[PDB]
Amino acid sequence: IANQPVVIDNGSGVIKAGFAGDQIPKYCFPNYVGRPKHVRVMAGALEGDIFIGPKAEEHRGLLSIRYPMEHGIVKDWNDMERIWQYVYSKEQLQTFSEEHPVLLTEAPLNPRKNRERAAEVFFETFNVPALFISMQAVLSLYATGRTTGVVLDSGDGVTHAVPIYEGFAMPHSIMRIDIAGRDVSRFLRLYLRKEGYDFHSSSEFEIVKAIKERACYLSINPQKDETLETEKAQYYLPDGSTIEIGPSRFRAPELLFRPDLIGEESEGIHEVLVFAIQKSDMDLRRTLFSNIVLSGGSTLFKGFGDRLLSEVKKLAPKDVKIRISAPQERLYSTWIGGSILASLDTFKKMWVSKKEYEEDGARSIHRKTF
Amino acid sequence: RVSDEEKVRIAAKFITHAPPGEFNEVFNDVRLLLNNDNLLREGAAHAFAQYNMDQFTPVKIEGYEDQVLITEHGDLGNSRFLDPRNKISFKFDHLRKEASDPQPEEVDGSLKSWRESCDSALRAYVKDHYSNGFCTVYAKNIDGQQTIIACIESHQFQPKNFWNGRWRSEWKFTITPPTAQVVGVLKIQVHYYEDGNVQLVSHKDVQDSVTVSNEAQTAKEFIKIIEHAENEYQTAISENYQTMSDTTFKALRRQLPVTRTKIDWNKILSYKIGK
Amino acid sequence: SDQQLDCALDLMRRLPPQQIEKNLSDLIDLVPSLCEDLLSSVDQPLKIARDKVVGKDYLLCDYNRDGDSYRSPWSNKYDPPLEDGAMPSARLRKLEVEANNAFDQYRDLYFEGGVSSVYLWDLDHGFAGVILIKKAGDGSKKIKGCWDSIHVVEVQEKSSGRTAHYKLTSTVMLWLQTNKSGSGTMNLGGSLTRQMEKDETVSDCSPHIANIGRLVEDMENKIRSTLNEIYFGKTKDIVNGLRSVDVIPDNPKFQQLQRELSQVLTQRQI
Repeated sequence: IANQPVVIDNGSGVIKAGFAGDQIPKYCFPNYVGRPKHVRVMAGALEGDIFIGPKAEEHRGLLSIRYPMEHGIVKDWNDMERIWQYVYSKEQLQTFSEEHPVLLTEAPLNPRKNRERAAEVFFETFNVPALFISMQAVLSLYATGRTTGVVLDSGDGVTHAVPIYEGFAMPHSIMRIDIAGRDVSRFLRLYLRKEGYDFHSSSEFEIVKAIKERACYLSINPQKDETLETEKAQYYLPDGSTIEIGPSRFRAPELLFRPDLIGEESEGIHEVLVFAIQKSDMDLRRTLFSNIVLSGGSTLFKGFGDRLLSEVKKLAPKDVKIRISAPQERLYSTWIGGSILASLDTFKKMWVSKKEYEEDGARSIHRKTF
Repeated sequence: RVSDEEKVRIAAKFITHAPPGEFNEVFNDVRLLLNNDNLLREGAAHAFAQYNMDQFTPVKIEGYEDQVLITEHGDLGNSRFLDPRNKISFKFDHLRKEASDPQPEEVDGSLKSWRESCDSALRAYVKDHYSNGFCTVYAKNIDGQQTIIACIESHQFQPKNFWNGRWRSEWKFTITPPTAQVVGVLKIQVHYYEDGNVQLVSHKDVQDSVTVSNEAQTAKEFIKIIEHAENEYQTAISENYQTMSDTTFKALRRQLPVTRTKIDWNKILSYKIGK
Repeated sequence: SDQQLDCALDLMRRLPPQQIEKNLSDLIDLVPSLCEDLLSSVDQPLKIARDKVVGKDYLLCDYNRDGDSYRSPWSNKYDPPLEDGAMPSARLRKLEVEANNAFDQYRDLYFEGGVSSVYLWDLDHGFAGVILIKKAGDGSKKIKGCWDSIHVVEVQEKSSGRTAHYKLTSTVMLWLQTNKSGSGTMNLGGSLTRQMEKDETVSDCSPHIANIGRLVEDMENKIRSTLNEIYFGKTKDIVNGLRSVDVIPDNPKFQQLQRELSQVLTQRQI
């Protein structure tokens, strides 16, 4: 049973899906489960009472949105099962789970219990013929067409700098933080309350994400922007009322570089990138500096790459050629790589078959990934 | 003016406890320090004997095609060491890298023949644990007692990298019917010296009681004890330190303060506490 | 004898940093002519001192010491009492008292224990300080450990514009002992040194010591995180790479992955 395999690229913020050997993921939607706050009085209302994807985006105000996955670690397993069922259902894929092999993705260095429980869901609840979990950085390099280079990424949950050199993903040199787009959105929400405009509701939380996506920019010199007084630019909400954003827009994405502002000890994106290069061998450092690939949604801030280049110039040894490259479609970089990896004839060897899982168990899944 | 006898004792302490990646360099550093060679060269020769036994390092004898570790259990006493696998005596030169001019040895080896089957097994499991692994399973009578003494090591030294990882394993198995007694110590050492030093130093002492049954069973039972111990050791050595050192190293000094805010210097210089 | 000093420094860089005091004393026994050179060049754990008039501990360095006696930062006096010791200026002494008080609150927040000391020696173009800290771990626990600061700073005050070129040289001398988990006991000894320079404009609100402090805080957060990794980056790959039981099953897989990557390599291109 070697049908066209499916590539479900997981993520805390957004979840991508579709078939192998494709240019773009056809099925992209945000990873959450909306449920109705209000009392459904009238007959002929929205049926089901568990909303995922575009229906939930259309009907935000009704639904109490909650995310199942934080920092690449699922909290609510029943919610992720409903999301995966919605992916396979007629509203999105129009396929059965029994036909196609599965390509899953996860952030590196996660708890193994969650990886085991993920496999249990795919093999038992769904009747998958073969499963395969993989890295995000390895796929992003397959999407670009390079083998050597570091992959800095920044989704909604995790930020991790994975160094790879000619098909050798060093498991030891992988740096990681639990600081990312969701924490930046939460930090921007806190700043908007300091400005004046309070947002506490779960449906109203996605307006803060929309403001973060649209009206934000990362300054090169933060001390210079602190001394100067801001212009206070405007933005229209979904309702109609205008909001002067003020200094919150530029101080919000500083969290990624300065993790002390939220109140939690971490390295930072720029430190993690330097740190992933340093932990590798001495001969391979200069090739890793030359090939730095960006990925994820939280790398799309204005003057983000320029700030990363300046931070590398400050920390790294002098007289070294720095190059932070990036693809055009930074959001769909990991999925394209999975679609390429799935289309290859080698893919049959790597996967965990259902028969092999039934015989061995979790140990076979731990062996095949690394 | 320090006495010549004082100079040798100072040299001995450094040579007896030097990191094996750079110990031959440490000897060169002690020799490049003090002008005269003979005073250190004579003193180091005795230190090297005691030192190269505690390392469990093998000298390759020219025509064996394998590596025989050297310890206190191989020491014949006449400056020559046993090779219990190939069963030939060899003279180990302690300054120079090689050991040559071997001598065929012949002993009844009744206690020694039993363990050599367990030895040849152990090797295959050593090869399983390490990419490059060498061993020696000494056979000897100790004050009437009957004792197998397997040893394993691993040497991973590079000059350019400035890091050196070194493993040494000591394992004694006393044969007593039915119940046998085991004593073993397990020492790791890693050293990184770039932009400043970091050292890993370790050991685990283990006391175990085993029961003898068969040659196939005793060969696969001791190895099993070693396999589980050295994995549990490496597991703890890797997994505890990556997390627990991070928290205990943090319990001493925290990465950010108890407030989780970078301390304000303006606050420190114009605030008062107490009553 | 310049090579002897190079070897002496090379030897202290390879012997255990836990026994610097014993090995340095023996190294001076073996080379008595280099005694003055080694005492200046070889960094060693900081000595504890006690101010009897105030009833407080201070720390000892080469810079604060003048001859046989050491200026206490609390009383401004040397023990044993020297007749005409090398004191700072009355303005710098007042600044030095404010340094001690500021870095007292610094240490007490980061560690919540131990002892510190701060001494600033007067220069014509500048004011140059030493910030010593010594924190001991839990003695009752089997895991012993300490953390030691040696932040030396040099501030070049400019004439016009009120700006100041800072030059921080920071050493961090650590020894973690770990005796737990019923699996054995490991003792790890670190010693990284990092340099940082900066020109900052002087504020009337925040004095120059606060500007120095900001370098210490940022340096300590970075040195600590750098240290932290140099521990794992080596203790992980080196130890795991030597005795990995999962190396032999993954080696067969890696060889399969070698054929696979090679098939991927051709297909990535076209």
